Amino acid sequence: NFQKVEKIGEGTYGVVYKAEVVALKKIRLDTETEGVPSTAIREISLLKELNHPNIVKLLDVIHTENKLYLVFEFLHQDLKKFMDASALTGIPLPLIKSYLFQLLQGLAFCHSHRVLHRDLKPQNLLINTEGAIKLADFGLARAFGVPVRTYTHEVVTLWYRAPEILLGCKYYSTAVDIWSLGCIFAEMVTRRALFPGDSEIDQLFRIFRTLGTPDEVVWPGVTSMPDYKPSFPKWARQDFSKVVPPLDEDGRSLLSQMLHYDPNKRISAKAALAHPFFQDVTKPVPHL
Amino acid sequence: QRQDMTAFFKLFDDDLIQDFLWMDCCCKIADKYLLAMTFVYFKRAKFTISEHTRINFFIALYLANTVEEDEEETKYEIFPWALGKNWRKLFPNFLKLRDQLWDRIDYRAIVSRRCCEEVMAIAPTHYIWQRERS
Repeated sequence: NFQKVEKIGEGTYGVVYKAEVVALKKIRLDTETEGVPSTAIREISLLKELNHPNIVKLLDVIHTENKLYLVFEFLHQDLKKFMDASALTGIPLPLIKSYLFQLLQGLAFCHSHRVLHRDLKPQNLLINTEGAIKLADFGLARAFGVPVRTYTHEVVTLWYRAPEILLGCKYYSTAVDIWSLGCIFAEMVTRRALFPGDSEIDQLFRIFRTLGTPDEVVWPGVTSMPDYKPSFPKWARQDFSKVVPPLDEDGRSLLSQMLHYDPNKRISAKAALAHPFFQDVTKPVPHL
Repeated sequence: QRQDMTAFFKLFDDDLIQDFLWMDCCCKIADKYLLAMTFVYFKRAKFTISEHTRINFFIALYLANTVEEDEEETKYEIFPWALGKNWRKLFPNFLKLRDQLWDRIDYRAIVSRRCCEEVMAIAPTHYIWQRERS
């Protein structure tokens, strides 16, 4: 082993310390059982088969009888503490475009390897000092290759939760991940969260207010969804001058396809890389 | 590939195992694919002919459900069959056995669909492979 330098954070997942510099993650065992959480198992089992420059690298796994440490590569800070620090100065478009580009590459790698992330929040995206952004925290992630599996609707903080899950429909994949980045895409430009709801019904209403209340010409099977009710107030759609002003019209275009109501006509990851929004894409270094 | 695949199937000649499948009508914990994954786990864990005990079968099946099934409660019904009717205080030990099997396979618990099909192709007309889910 080596020596811990500082405690970065502490949540339900466990405790991450900063300890060559590595991120030392201790996993919190179950109360009744003294056993490894299902989430911890998925995260490690997945990260043991995912090797990509835009995905956090699992370096080692220390298993003992009462402890379990996960050694990751160290990245200096997450995206949200970065967005907060740029909240006034702004985030330069070349860096935004660079970040979104990298995020889509890591995501396309996952979806082509049949893996859902199911937690694409700003706080789960780590950045370093050389212009790179990587996906992390695969605790709610899973593979979707095997047919007829049971899925859940506890997946991601409401703010980045796709409407298909909020309306309680079963059988969802990859589309929901793209929705989350769509939200992060907007949150990088305007510097503030796009759909900040306090409940599931509220989250839907914030989405409806911004993107218009869904039709069956926009979303073919929207009215036969388990948690749809005709009571839903019908709002007109605002468009992305009034919603996300600093975006050009190739920018608004990609964003509109990322926030498409119909999951089946929602834009994919590999495809999003080939959008005309990435010709001038470079790799600028950020200010930390 | 292997020829000696029944290293796995003589588990399905056992009395309580055959009843365990009978309990699971619609294959919510012992799906045809989950039964394929448990074999994958067996050879990844490099199990000898000695180690094909039913307790090892159950910790392997529980692991498969842990990885591939989001509904966490359903897989709990393995505890009685694997521990007895004092399972309510024995299952922490069961779960700990799972953690070493997961350790033994070097944490490689993810099994692709195509890899399941491969083990289902050696003897595809066995009755455990007609445990489809609808």
